[PDB]
Order: sequence, then C-alpha cells, then structure tokens
Amino acid sequence: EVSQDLFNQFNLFAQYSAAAYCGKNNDAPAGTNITCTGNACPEVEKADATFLYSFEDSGVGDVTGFLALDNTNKLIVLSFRGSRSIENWIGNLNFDLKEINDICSGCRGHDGFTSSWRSVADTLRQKVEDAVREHPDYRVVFTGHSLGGALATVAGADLRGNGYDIDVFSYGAPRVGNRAFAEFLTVQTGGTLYRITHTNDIVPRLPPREFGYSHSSPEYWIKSGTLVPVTRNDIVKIEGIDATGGNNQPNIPDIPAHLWYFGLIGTCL
Amino acid sequence: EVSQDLFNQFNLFAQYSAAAYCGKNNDAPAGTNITCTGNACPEVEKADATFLYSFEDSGVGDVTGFLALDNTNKLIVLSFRGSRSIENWIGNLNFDLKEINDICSGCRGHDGFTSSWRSVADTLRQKVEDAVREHPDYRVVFTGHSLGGALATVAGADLRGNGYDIDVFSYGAPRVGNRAFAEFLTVQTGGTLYRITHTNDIVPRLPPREFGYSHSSPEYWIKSGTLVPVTRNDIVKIEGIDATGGNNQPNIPDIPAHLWYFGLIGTCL
Amino acid sequence: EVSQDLFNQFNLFAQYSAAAYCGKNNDAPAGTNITCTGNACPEVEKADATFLYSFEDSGVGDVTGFLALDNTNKLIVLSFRGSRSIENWIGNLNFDLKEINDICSGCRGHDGFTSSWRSVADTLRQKVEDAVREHPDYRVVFTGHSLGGALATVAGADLRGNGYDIDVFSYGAPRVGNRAFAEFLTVQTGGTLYRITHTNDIVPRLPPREFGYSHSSPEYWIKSGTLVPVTRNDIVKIEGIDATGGNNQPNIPDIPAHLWYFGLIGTCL
Ligand SMILES: CCCCCCCCCCCCCCCCCCCCCCCCC(=O)OC[C@@H](O)COC(=O)CCCCCCCCCCCCCCCCC
Ligand SMILES: *[C@@H]1O[C@H](CO)[C@@H](O)[C@H](O)[C@H]1NC(C)=O
Ligand SMILES: *C(=O)CCCCCCC
Ligand SMILES: *C(=O)CCCCCCC
Ligand SMILES: [Ca+2]
Ligand SMILES: [Ca+2]
Ligand SMILES: [Ca+2]
Repeated sequence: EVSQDLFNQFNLFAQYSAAAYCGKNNDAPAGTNITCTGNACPEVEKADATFLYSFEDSGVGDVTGFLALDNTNKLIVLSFRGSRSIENWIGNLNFDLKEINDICSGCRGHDGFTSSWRSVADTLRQKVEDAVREHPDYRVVFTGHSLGGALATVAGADLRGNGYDIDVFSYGAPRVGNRAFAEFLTVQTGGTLYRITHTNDIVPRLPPREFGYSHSSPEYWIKSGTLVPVTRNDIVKIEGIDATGGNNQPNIPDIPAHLWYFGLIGTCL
Repeated sequence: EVSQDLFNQFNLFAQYSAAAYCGKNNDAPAGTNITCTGNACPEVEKADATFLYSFEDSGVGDVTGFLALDNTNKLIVLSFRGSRSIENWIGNLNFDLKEINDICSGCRGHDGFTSSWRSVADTLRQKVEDAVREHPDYRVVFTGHSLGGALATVAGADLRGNGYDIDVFSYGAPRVGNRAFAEFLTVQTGGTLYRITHTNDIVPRLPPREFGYSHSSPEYWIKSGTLVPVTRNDIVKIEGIDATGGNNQPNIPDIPAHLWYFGLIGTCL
Repeated sequence: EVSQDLFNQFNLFAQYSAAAYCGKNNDAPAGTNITCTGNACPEVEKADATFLYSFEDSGVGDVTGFLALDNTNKLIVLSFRGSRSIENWIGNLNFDLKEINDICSGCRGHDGFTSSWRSVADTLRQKVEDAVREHPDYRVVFTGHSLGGALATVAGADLRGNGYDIDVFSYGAPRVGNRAFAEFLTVQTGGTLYRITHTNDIVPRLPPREFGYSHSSPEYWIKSGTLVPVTRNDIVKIEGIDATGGNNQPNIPDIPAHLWYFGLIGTCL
C-alpha cells in the first residue's frame, strides 16, 4: 500500500517515461506541447507541459529523451527513453563494472549506463540548471523506463547536492552497480529514489547478482498483473538491500510484464 | 491429410508470403516480374506474375508487401511481409485489444495489427477492386507469414462481402483478436481462411490466451519437422475454436519451426 | 593448457575481433590508427596497427570489418565483424546447406555465410594479395567473433593455396557446413584454423547437429567463467570431428558466455 498522493506521482511519471518513447517527442521544437499517441500519456497532455529540450542519438549509446516544463504540477522533468535502437541494446550488453569514484568511493557501475550518462552529463546538467534558475519554485524530477530508468538513476546520483533536490522515478530499471553503489543510492540525500517494479518482470533481475550487481532500497512492487489497472493497494514497499519477496523472487521471469507499468510503456511509435 | 489440390495451394502461397520479405519486391516498378533470391519462391517465378503495386514503409507500423497479378494461376494476390523492421516489432507489442465493431459486433482486435491495416485499407482496397473489375475471372487471395498473416486475416475480414470472394492463407500467424472475432473469422462467408501452423512454432501461441485472445477454426497443422519436405499426409486439419492437439499444445515452443513452412520463410534479403 | 606464445596469439586476435565491432573501425581512412573504446583492444592500440581497408554494408548480409597492417607483429589481419545489424541476423537464419564444391569437393556450407563471403570474395582477395605483395614477409591472419569467425573460416578455406599461408582465429563461431567441409577445414594445407570456444556458449552449438552441421577439429575450449580473466591453464585442446566434452556438451547453454572471450567482445559501439 502507498498513499493516493504517491500513487498519483507514480502514475504521472510512468506516463512521462512512456512519452519519451514517441519519436515525435525526441526532436520536438522547444516550447511546443508534449503529446503522445494511443493514449500513452493522457495525464501529461492534460497538464500545461512543454518541451525545454528534446534530444535523440545523443552521446554514446543513443541517449534519447526530453526535458519538460510542467506548469500545472510545477515540475522540471528529465525523461530518458528506454531501449528501442540497436545501439541501445548494445549499450545494455556492456555490463562489466566500472569504477565511479567521482560518485562514491568503492562504487562501481554498469559500464554502458555510466558511459552513456557521462557522454551527455555536461549538456543536460546545464539544461536542468538553466531551468531551475528560471523556475526556482519548481521540483526537479528525473524519470525513465528500463534503460531510461537506469540513466535517470545514475544521473540523479551524479547531479544531486548542488542546491536543488532531484527525485528519481524508475520503472522496470535494471541493476546499475555493485553493492557499494546500491548502498549509496539507498542513503544518498538531496532527493528520493522511487524504484518501481512489476510482478516478475525480468529486467530488474538483470544483470544477475552473480556478476556483482545489487539493488538499492527500497523497492515499490506492483502486484497487479499485466493489462490489469493498478491501484494504490497493489503497490508494496519492500525495504532491504537485495531484498527478496518483491520482483527479486526465485520464479520464472516474464517479458510482457516489463511493458505494463500502470499502462503500456515502451510501445509508443 | 489434405488433398493434393489444397497442398498445391498451401505451397504456392507460402512462396508468395516468402517473396514479400525480399527487399527488391517492396519497391519494384509496376508490371515487372516477381522474383526472389535463391529458391525462395520458384513456383511464383515459374508463373507469369507481375507487380500491380509494390509498397514499403506504408501507413503505421511499416506495412510492406506487394499486390501481384498472376496470369498463370489466374490470381490477384495481396501478400503482406512479416516482421523485419524495428517499427514492425513496436507494432507487434501494441497488443491491447481495440474495438472493431465496423467489422463485426462485439469484436476486438490487436491494436497494432488493426491500426496498421486501417492506415492502408483505403489505398489497397481501391487497387484490389480495380484489379477485380479488370479481371473478374481471377481469384482474389490475401496471404502473409507471421505478422503478414495477421494483416491478411484482418484485411480479408474487413473487405469481404463486396461482390467477390477473398481467400486468406496465413502462415505462422499470431492470434489477432478476441473470441467474438475468432468466431466471426470461423463462420464468415464470402471466402475461406486457411490458417496454417507448423509443429511447435511459437508465434501462433501469441498473444497468450490470458490476455483475451482466441484462434479461429479450423487449423491446418504441419507435423513434419524443420527442413523436412512437407507431403499432403503431414498436414492435419484441426477444428474447434482454441482447439488443442495442433500447434496449441502445452509443450516447449520453437523458433526455427517458425521459419519452415514448406520452405524457408522470412529469410529473403 | 596451451603455451604462453599461443595464449598471447589467442588474446591478440580476440581484440582484433573485438575491434571490428567499433563503428569507427568500419569507415576509417587508410593509414590511420586502429583504436577501440573502453579497453576493448588495448593490445591492438599498443601495436603499430593501421587500416589498409575498412568496409561496412558490403555484399549481401551486411559484411563488415577491416584489413589491418600490423608492423609490430608483422601481420596482415583481416577482421570480420560479428552480428549487429538486422541484415546480419537475417543472413544467420539462412541455415540450409548449399553446395560449395569450388572450395572443396562434396562440401556444403551455411547458405548465409557462404553467400556473404562470395559477395565480397573478389574485392577482399585483391586487397589481401595487394598487401601480401607489399609486405611479403608478414603473416596473413583472418579472424572474427561469432558471425565474423564463420566468415573468417570460410574465407580462409577459399583463399588458401595461392602462394601464402592463412591462419584463422575464430571465437565463438557457429558450425559452418556439413561433415565433408568440417573434415576439409581440419586437414587443409597452407595455414591453421584455431577454433576457440568458451564454456557453454550457445553459438558454437548452432546450427544443431540434426540440421546436418559438423564442427572441425581441433577445439580450443576456455574453461574459465564469464567476467573471469583467462590464463593459459584455462584453455584445453580437444581433437576429433564433432568432439564432445568441450563446448559441445549436452548441458544448458548460456548467452553471456558468448560475449566473454578473454574480454568483452561484441559490445564496442
Ligand atoms: C530470443 C531469440 C530472438 C527472437 C526475436 C527477438 C527480437 C526480435 C527483434 C528483431 C527481429 C527481426 C526479425 C526476425 C524474424 C524471425 C525471428 C523472430 C523469432 C521470434 C518471433 C516472436 C513473435 C513475432 C510476432 O509476431 O510477435 C507477436 C506479438 O503478438 C507479440 O506478442 C507478445 O505478447 C510479446 C511476447 C514477447 C515474447 C514472449 C516470450 C514467450 C513466452 C513463453 C516463454 C517460453 C517458455 C515456454 C516453455 C514452457 C514449458 C515449460
Ligand atoms: C499547448 O497547450 C498550451 C496550453 O496548455 C497552449 O500553448 C496551447 O493550447 C497548445 N498549443 C498547441 C500548439 O497545441
Ligand atoms: C529497456 O531496455 C527495456 C526496453 C523497453 C521496452 C520497449 C517496449 C517493448
Ligand atoms: C513474424 O512476426 C515474422 C518473424 C520472422 C522474422 C523474419 C525471419 C528472419
Ligand atoms: Ca498540454
Ligand atoms: Ca515470371
Ligand atoms: Ca597504435
């Protein structure tokens, strides 16, 4: 169980994550409205949300997404797209652990995700902080589904501590680093990380523990099935580093469960 | 077992479905020969078959194929290509059920398949009906492998009942809609649906029943193995909505079985 | 166990194979250095290795790779990229056996691999033999990982016997032909084939024996695990056509093992 307020935020940023997949939302002119196709992001359309920055084929690994200004909810939203291109999938396969001493000592992160973020950090950091200067009353939120959630998590860890809080909402995100990084993500201040999983989705189980990967805490686990609407009672908070009993169970994983986080996600053309 | 006459049709249109994958057959000039690479479609090449309309990157979902005029067999063949592009695959994943009451009452169909067809139906109907007018003694046949088989099925159900029969030959096609639609496809008049499957091919088992999908009846189940020539005694007719004992068995599915329908299907460059 | 000299050769050409995946190494000016990204080919970078010819999207099947001049080791290295593009994967799925009598009598090879090589054989033979004339004391070596190893295996069998030795180092290569071709690859004069496999990598088990495919002898089998450094004591030579007890064992296969051949291979962007 989560509060209705937190449920509304989980639902909203799942739609911001879904919107990042739509092709027209990766080269949109600044100041234009954020829209999706196939009812992918109704709540985002209802809001007075526009593009501050729209990017695709950026850095290494085909970083893609947009930076949004939400005047209704008073948000600065950085939404990363998940895997769609061949270049995205190849970056996922770069799963050896690389030192990220510039984030925390003893921490190691997925080579692919960390390399991709490093390659766009300077540009996007400047875009976000320009927005905070213009709208200092707003709230900064990084979000993304799958690979996009892994990027939103790494980015949040790297840019926190510079005067503005950064909340992160990831959906079906894979493990991003070793246990040192997982513990750091669990105790870091300057914003909250909401790591949302769904039933037996396979992606949050990758890369496997045996390669040295761990999950941060807590986990918000959606128990309602695929194609089933989600209510605030279907989400379970699960505390503990590499906690079992949520998505991390010793049962058969599922691929279609990876595409149902409050609605269909990853399928917007 | 099936008759030799039906076996000959099953083999012929399996090769028309293969020709649709060949890139050269998706942007060819009208009136030119239909040819394939290797021995992908020797029976089509032997016929006096020419392009009426060759299309690619059409509508939504990257609809690809050709409309052919076969003077040897007296056919008007609309052949849809199966999955190859990333865009084809994103469309396959839009597996929510959408209303198609214009086709039949209470029927619901795969969102992607029905949205792809709807985006090209006006253009293709006109070309099919132009050919029927000029060649009223020719037989209209929609066909396709995998996704293409799903598009042929939908297009056939949508255009039937306008004066001319439309027969559909689908190979390794997934489920396309709900039970209402599966029953409509079973009893619809004005043409016959030949839904063909091969051993334990995985694709006719998608999307899973649990998501609300059913299969029309009957099923023509190829029992011979992969890379094994098919004889008319290897094909078994299986009647009953969502019938088991054919491809729909609770065993381990197979991927290479998806590519062997009389010959190799889906591999023409 | 293998000798430290052979181990060093196995390690060097694993990095030449890894280099072929980097996009910048498929369209580089002749004479420029060969480099990779993130420690993918450190030994290649240390060497005085420059491009003689880089190719991409060549022939049929998206043949990709480079021809390198290594002055440090006195090598002419032809490195084929493995699977990355959709076109690559379609070619892999063309797995029926085709006559390659011009290479060896009674031999039959994978249709995709042999068609891909035939479509570039005249261009690449000219490039290799030009380099031989220019540096007649250098050693010619074909190498590749996965699909690249299969192309390197077929190319060496075709181009041997024209006045110079061709050594082949394949990593995680699939079976390329029938038994006759497997025997020929075992005994052919004018160079050596080092076929290297890793633990229970699935790819060297494809296509299955039951489709008529056989593996040449010997097999150099890496017993250390994924993400585990390799030492010369972890490699075991296994002789015999279609020998078991190495990679060819009736146990569960593994996909990540395919990417670890002394290091991460297939992941360079
Ligand atoms: C993993 C091997 C690769 C397969 C392909 C995956 C990535 C494809 C992207 C590019 C592909 C290029 C074109 C290649 C064409 C031939 C290759 C495609 C082969 C797969 C085709 C899929 C259907 C096509 C297709 O038309 O898609 C059907 C569409 O309705 C999607 O349906 C879904 O709901 C998505 C399901 C995704 C996979 C679900 C996993 C299977 C579930 C069962 C698990 C298996 C365990 C069973 C054992 C139980 C017994 C104990
Ligand atoms: C976008 O929405 C805002 C109001 O929220 C306003 O600029 C206008 O109605 C919309 N503009 C376009 C081009 O749709
Ligand atoms: C992230 O790598 C997961 C891929 C997103 C799924 C897109 C729709 C299948
Ligand atoms: C149906 O979705 C088509 C799947 C076959 C892929 C083409 C053959 C490589
Ligand atoms: Ca709006
Ligand atoms: Ca002809
Ligand atoms: Ca160098």
